[PDB]
Amino acid sequence: GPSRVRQNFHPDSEAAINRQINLELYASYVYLSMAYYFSRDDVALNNFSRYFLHQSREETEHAEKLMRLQNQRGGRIRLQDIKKPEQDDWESGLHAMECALLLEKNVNQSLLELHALASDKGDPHLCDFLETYYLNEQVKSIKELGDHVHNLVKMGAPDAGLAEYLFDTHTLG
Amino acid sequence: GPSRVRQNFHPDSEAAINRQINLELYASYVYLSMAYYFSRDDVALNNFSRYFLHQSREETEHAEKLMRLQNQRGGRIRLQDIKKPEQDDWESGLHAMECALLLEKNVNQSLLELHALASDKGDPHLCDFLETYYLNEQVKSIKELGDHVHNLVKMGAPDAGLAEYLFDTHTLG
Amino acid sequence: GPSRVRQNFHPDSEAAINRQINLELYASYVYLSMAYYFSRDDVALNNFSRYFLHQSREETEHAEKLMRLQNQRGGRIRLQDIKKPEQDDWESGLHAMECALLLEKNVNQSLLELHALASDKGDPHLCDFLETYYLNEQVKSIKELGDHVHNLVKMGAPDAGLAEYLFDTHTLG
Amino acid sequence: GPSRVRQNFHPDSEAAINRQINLELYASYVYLSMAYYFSRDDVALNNFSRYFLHQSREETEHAEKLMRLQNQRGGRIRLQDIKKPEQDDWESGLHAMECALLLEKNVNQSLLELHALASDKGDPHLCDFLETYYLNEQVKSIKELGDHVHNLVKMGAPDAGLAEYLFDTHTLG
Amino acid sequence: GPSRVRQNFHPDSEAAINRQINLELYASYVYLSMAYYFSRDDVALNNFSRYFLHQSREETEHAEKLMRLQNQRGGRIRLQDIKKPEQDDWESGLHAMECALLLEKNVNQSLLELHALASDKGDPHLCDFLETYYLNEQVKSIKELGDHVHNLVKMGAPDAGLAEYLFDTHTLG
Amino acid sequence: GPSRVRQNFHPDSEAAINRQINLELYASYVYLSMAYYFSRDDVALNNFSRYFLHQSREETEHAEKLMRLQNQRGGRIRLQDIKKPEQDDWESGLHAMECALLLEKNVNQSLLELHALASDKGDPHLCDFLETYYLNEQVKSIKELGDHVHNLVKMGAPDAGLAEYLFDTHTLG
Ligand SMILES: [Cl-]
Ligand SMILES: [Cl-]
Ligand SMILES: [Cl-]
Ligand SMILES: [Cl-]
Ligand SMILES: [Cl-]
Ligand SMILES: [Cl-]
Ligand SMILES: [Cl-]
Ligand SMILES: [Cl-]
Ligand SMILES: [Cl-]
Ligand SMILES: [Cl-]
Ligand SMILES: [Cl-]
Ligand SMILES: [Cl-]
Ligand SMILES: [Cl-]
Ligand SMILES: [Cl-]
Ligand SMILES: [Cl-]
Ligand SMILES: [Cl-]
Ligand SMILES: [Cl-]
Ligand SMILES: [Cl-]
Ligand SMILES: [Cl-]
Ligand SMILES: [Cl-]
Ligand SMILES: [Cl-]
Ligand SMILES: [Cl-]
Ligand SMILES: [Cl-]
Ligand SMILES: [Cl-]
Ligand SMILES: [Cl-]
Ligand SMILES: [Cl-]
Ligand SMILES: [Cl-]
Ligand SMILES: [Cl-]
Ligand SMILES: [Cl-]
Ligand SMILES: [Cl-]
Ligand SMILES: [Cl-]
Ligand SMILES: [Fe+2]
Ligand SMILES: [Fe+2]
Ligand SMILES: [Fe+2]
Ligand SMILES: [Fe+2]
Ligand SMILES: [Fe+2]
Ligand SMILES: [Fe+2]
Ligand SMILES: [Fe+2]
Ligand SMILES: [Fe+2]
Ligand SMILES: [Fe+2]
Ligand SMILES: [Fe+2]
Ligand SMILES: [Fe+2]
Ligand SMILES: [Fe+2]
Ligand SMILES: [Fe+2]
Ligand SMILES: [Fe+2]
Ligand SMILES: [Fe+2]
Ligand SMILES: [Fe+2]
Ligand SMILES: [Fe+2]
Ligand SMILES: [Fe+2]
Ligand SMILES: [Fe+2]
Ligand SMILES: [Fe+2]
Ligand SMILES: [Fe+2]
Ligand SMILES: [Fe+2]
Ligand SMILES: [Fe+2]
Ligand SMILES: [Fe+2]
Ligand SMILES: [Fe+2]
Ligand SMILES: [Fe+2]
Ligand SMILES: [Fe+2]
Ligand SMILES: [Fe+2]
Ligand SMILES: [Fe+2]
Ligand SMILES: [Fe+2]
Ligand SMILES: [Fe+2]
Ligand SMILES: [Fe+2]
Ligand SMILES: [Fe+2]
Ligand SMILES: [Fe+2]
Ligand SMILES: [Fe+2]
Ligand SMILES: [Fe+2]
Ligand SMILES: [Fe+2]
Ligand SMILES: [Fe+2]
Ligand SMILES: [Fe+2]
Ligand SMILES: [Fe+2]
Ligand SMILES: [Fe+2]
Ligand SMILES: [Fe+2]
Ligand SMILES: [Fe+2]
Ligand SMILES: [Fe+2]
Ligand SMILES: [Mg+2]
Ligand SMILES: [Mg+2]
Ligand SMILES: [Mg+2]
Ligand SMILES: [Mg+2]
Ligand SMILES: [Mg+2]
Ligand SMILES: [Mg+2]
Repeated sequence: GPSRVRQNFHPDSEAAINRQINLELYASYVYLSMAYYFSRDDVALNNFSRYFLHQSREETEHAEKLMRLQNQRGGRIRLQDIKKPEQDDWESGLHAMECALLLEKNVNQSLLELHALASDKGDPHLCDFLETYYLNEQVKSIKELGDHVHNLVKMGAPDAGLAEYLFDTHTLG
Repeated sequence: GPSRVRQNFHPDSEAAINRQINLELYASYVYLSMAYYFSRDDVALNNFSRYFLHQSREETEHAEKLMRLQNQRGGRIRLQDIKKPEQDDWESGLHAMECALLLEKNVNQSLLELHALASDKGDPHLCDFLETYYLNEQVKSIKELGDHVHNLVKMGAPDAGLAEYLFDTHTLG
Repeated sequence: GPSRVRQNFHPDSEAAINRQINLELYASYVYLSMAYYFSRDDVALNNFSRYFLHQSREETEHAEKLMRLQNQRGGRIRLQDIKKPEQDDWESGLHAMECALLLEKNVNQSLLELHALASDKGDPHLCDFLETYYLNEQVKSIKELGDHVHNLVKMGAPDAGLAEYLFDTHTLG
Repeated sequence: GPSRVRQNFHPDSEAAINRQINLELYASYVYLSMAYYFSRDDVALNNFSRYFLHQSREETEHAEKLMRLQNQRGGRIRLQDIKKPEQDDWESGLHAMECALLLEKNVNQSLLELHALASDKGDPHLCDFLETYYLNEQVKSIKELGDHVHNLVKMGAPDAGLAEYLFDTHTLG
Repeated sequence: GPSRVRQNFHPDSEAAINRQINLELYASYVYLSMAYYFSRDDVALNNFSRYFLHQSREETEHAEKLMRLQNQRGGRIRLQDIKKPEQDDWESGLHAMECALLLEKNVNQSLLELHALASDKGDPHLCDFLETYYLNEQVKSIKELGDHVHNLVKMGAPDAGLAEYLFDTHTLG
Repeated sequence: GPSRVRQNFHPDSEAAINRQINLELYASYVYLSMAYYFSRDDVALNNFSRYFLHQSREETEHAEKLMRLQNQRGGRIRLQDIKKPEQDDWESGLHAMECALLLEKNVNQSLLELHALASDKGDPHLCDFLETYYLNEQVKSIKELGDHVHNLVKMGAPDAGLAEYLFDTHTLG
């Protein structure tokens, strides 16, 4: 108290990073839920399942990088409960993709708020960290999900019998 | 309703598997907390950190295998909040190992209760699943942690200045 | 309207990116003009030609990266006419290098203005994009052209009979 | 004045080659526009995008070969503005293919007019150049685009939800 | 006067970069002093020596990158005397590590001040340069030294006879 | 006091070695200054820059070997400030080479004085060390610089426009 490493690291930034860690862990859990929805016997879209599982693992990596940042800067990780996702039944491939797009935009907004706080506190290391490892990746993820939503809508998902199947086998395959 | 795949799968077993999924996810989170405790600048035992991180990832795999089992048998995954661990500050290498041993025994007791329920419901597939993938692994984990606790105690942890350092560098290295 | 991907992306930034796309395409065209000046039978400096052709292709890549950014962020590309360069006859190796240096400084000033707008609009993704892919590259290009102008001046270009020839064969070779 | 290389090269041919250079650069720009239309989040047909990008680059190569011809024969390149394409929004995969077919026929007509001028001026080198590098390539391009238009029409583009998607993934993939 | 390359480069930034060059050269010299302290016959901790020598060489690289930046931006390097370190006798492995941690924090503070000046002068190229090559590296160095100080303190350095020896042979080996 | 290793090592020799360490570090700094003079945008002789940078690194190695000798013999390194070089602007390739030749002769004279002291104190180990690692290397360096000065003078440096450029590209390339 303080850490022998701590420098130019505001307590508000430390707290905001703890909040972001929880949100990335929550996102990981939402994608985990989606992954195992798509491997139900009455859904059986294995490539949607693999897509969401990969996204889940990426979110865990994002959480871990923030935990490492907390330690690097001499802050103290404070974990909270990881809330369950809003649904177990994700209804359709299109619905899951739409929910994932909304989740990614919400996480993006949180990251932009974190960056604005880091700017306000004159913490260029934290600003650079978010820019280098988070902001670019979030924009790419949002774009990819937007693309997938568009194709599924155009193809006639969820009601058109062939749309999610063909998307599963071509795009996600 | 029911699943076209469901057979000899009691609703109580389905619910018990959902409870076990939550407990494995909780264990994953406890070990994640421990991993990042050991990479604090004022702890700095990197091999303890890597040990706990590996345990965290194993618990996620255990959770996922149960989720796959739920789908295979035609049950429906129902996720709940993942409670935060009991501590962020795990005090010492020995304390963390002792807490991990207790956690593993508690998870073991839950698995034995699950096996007893599966037996009572005449579900040999579920009994076999727990025996093949869980019970053996739990006994090995408990034994390993017992071994680590013993050596740390004998070496004079946590107060002896060299004990956790030497254990970090030899056994966990 | 708006794009399902669009977030924190101001219309002024979208318009400024369209202006920058046109300027990079214009730069590509200036360097293309220079490349084919140096392969005239009455100029015949093949390494100057290859140097400018490479610069032309780089500018097209810079334009394309901005077009991709526009799509990633949910803006809409709006192309305009690519104005012809100021000259077809670039007079000499030194003159071409001096014109290229001026062009690069002018494009740099535009990029700095874009960055200032992105800052004003609180768009750290766009700020990071320009910093990562544009600002560094522009400074290196300006420095390289400054170096080439200096050596050509010192060597006695354009009037000294051996200067552009020797520069063509050593530095650009 | 004249070039020490110039021989049997009529001023009208020199001017016509400059006009053709501009038209090939214009075609390159139309295909560039189309490429980035197909990577919009609300179009998201990546293989259409890659197809048009490849066509764009080919047109630049066609422009460059004419610029090299101008220099080889001792003419002087005179560049003009590259007009923006007729649209930024290309409406659909089928519409883009139909516009590309029309563009290729228009460029073909220009090349045939160039060949007729070269014939009239008794310039067999220029006639041979167009025959060897242009006329054959144009016929193949027109045929390919005709084939793609036919399949898209037959499949029910643009309104049939699966047609452009399936064409993107099979033919252009 | 000014450099033909200079653009958006304030004289205060140029002077601040010259000051930072001197500080990095000074840090290189402090670590050089420490390296050869640890190879004294009455200290003889070869891995501490190699650790500090490596840090010395890194600081020279940091100085050189700033010198290159000065030239890239058209500023003029102005070198000053490199002051001798505060000690020749660094007392112990722990003391050296503590002095190195303080040095790194002091250099970090200078870099943050440089970044704040670059921000104030609207120099995003210089801001990006410090973020990309300096700020991240400084945080990692401070964290590593904090970790080493902690382990040496816990192990009972400097008075405990085995602590620096065991640290030399395990962590730095 | 004395070192358990010290034998036949006079205090005057120990002090003279400390003086020589400072002079080699000073030479390293002069060559560093020269290296970055040659990469200025208004000098831009990259091979002169690389030549001087290599010489700088060699001088650091010479300093380090003396520091190791001090430790080997049980003397104590005492560092002093490294004075800045006499110039930041080195005027021309020829001027830099002439200044480097003078520096090398001055360092040589210091080494000969050190050898004479070692002889006077009956220290054949120190005499052998200077002969084996220093005297030969100094003579070769002086000869190389003499050769470079001669060619630059003969070629008409610094005023002849092609001389330093051609020397940069042939001899130093
Ligand atoms: Cl702080
Ligand atoms: Cl909570
Ligand atoms: Cl800041
Ligand atoms: Cl898609
Ligand atoms: Cl849509
Ligand atoms: Cl059943
Ligand atoms: Cl709960
Ligand atoms: Cl049974
Ligand atoms: Cl053990
Ligand atoms: Cl015990
Ligand atoms: Cl040991
Ligand atoms: Cl927006
Ligand atoms: Cl216009
Ligand atoms: Cl911002
Ligand atoms: Cl140059
Ligand atoms: Cl000049
Ligand atoms: Cl003619
Ligand atoms: Cl026009
Ligand atoms: Cl003919
Ligand atoms: Cl086809
Ligand atoms: Cl048809
Ligand atoms: Cl300026
Ligand atoms: Cl001073
Ligand atoms: Cl700025
Ligand atoms: Cl450590
Ligand atoms: Cl401590
Ligand atoms: Cl003695
Ligand atoms: Cl002094
Ligand atoms: Cl002797
Ligand atoms: Cl020579
Ligand atoms: Cl001479
Ligand atoms: Fe992803
Ligand atoms: Fe990843
Ligand atoms: Fe990945
Ligand atoms: Fe994330
Ligand atoms: Fe709840
Ligand atoms: Fe995400
Ligand atoms: Fe930045
Ligand atoms: Fe394990
Ligand atoms: Fe495993
Ligand atoms: Fe394992
Ligand atoms: Fe487990
Ligand atoms: Fe709670
Ligand atoms: Fe476990
Ligand atoms: Fe059994
Ligand atoms: Fe059994
Ligand atoms: Fe370039
Ligand atoms: Fe490139
Ligand atoms: Fe390149
Ligand atoms: Fe550019
Ligand atoms: Fe005009
Ligand atoms: Fe450029
Ligand atoms: Fe920034
Ligand atoms: Fe030559
Ligand atoms: Fe083609
Ligand atoms: Fe081609
Ligand atoms: Fe091709
Ligand atoms: Fe063409
Ligand atoms: Fe127009
Ligand atoms: Fe074409
Ligand atoms: Fe380091
Ligand atoms: Fe390095
Ligand atoms: Fe390194
Ligand atoms: Fe440094
Ligand atoms: Fe002093
Ligand atoms: Fe440092
Ligand atoms: Fe950055
Ligand atoms: Fe050991
Ligand atoms: Fe040398
Ligand atoms: Fe050497
Ligand atoms: Fe060497
Ligand atoms: Fe030397
Ligand atoms: Fe002085
Ligand atoms: Fe020397
Ligand atoms: Fe000898
Ligand atoms: Mg939250
Ligand atoms: Mg429970
Ligand atoms: Mg413009
Ligand atoms: Mg036309
Ligand atoms: Mg200072
Ligand atoms: Mg001296």
